[PDB]
Amino acid sequence: SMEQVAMELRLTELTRLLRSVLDQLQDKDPARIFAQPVSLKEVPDYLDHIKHPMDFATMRKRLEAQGYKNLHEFEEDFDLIIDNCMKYNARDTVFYRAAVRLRDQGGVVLRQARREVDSIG
Repeated sequence: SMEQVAMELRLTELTRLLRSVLDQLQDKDPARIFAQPVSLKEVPDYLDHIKHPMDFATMRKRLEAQGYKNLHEFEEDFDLIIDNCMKYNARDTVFYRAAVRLRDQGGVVLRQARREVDSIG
């Protein structure tokens, strides 16, 4: 049906936007602290601490399978990256302080993206 095709054109354009948003967010992490999942081999207790791990690569996998239906969903995953990091790591560590910086810098990008999604439907 043509109704189905139209929803699919909208999902694809959402996805195109979200890829730009993801690359913008990932540029605020030049150190690449958040690029890949936490290694269970290198932090073996991690899953006792954090119930929903998240990282940029896992977001990108989901993005390329058009698995984000709206921006709320993508925002939820981004926030997990930040929030997991601020719980596991103490306040005086390089990791916590990188999350805080990514939150503040990403918060700008996501403030405009919310306007572009409303504005472009």
